[PDB]
Amino acid sequence: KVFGRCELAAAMKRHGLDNYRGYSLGNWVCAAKFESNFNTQATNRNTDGSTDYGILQINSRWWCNDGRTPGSRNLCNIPCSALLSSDITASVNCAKKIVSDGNGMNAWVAWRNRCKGTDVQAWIRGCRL
Repeated sequence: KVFGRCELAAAMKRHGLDNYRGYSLGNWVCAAKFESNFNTQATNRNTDGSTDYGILQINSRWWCNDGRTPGSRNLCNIPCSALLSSDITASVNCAKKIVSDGNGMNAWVAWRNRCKGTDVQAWIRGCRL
């Protein structure tokens, strides 16, 4: 599935991301935008053998198990394939664990590069939330 900006915003709200660990909804939408372009199916292969999965490009070395990643930790306790659903639940559940880990949203490179310090509220303006 490719989410629309406002559709995603509403899903993320319903899943309790608004202000989670001090990050307003706009942060999350912004991250999704630069990470996956709002695509639930996005995958990216890395030099270390790991793959980033789904709308929040969650990495197979630390977070989910794809069975082909050396040094896997599976800290979210999920198969990576569950991160490619049309339903964002799994991804949100894992993301809540990631952000609670100590580096906040610095875990998302695209967030750090492109969202942090900007008017992230732009991402939710025009939406019926």
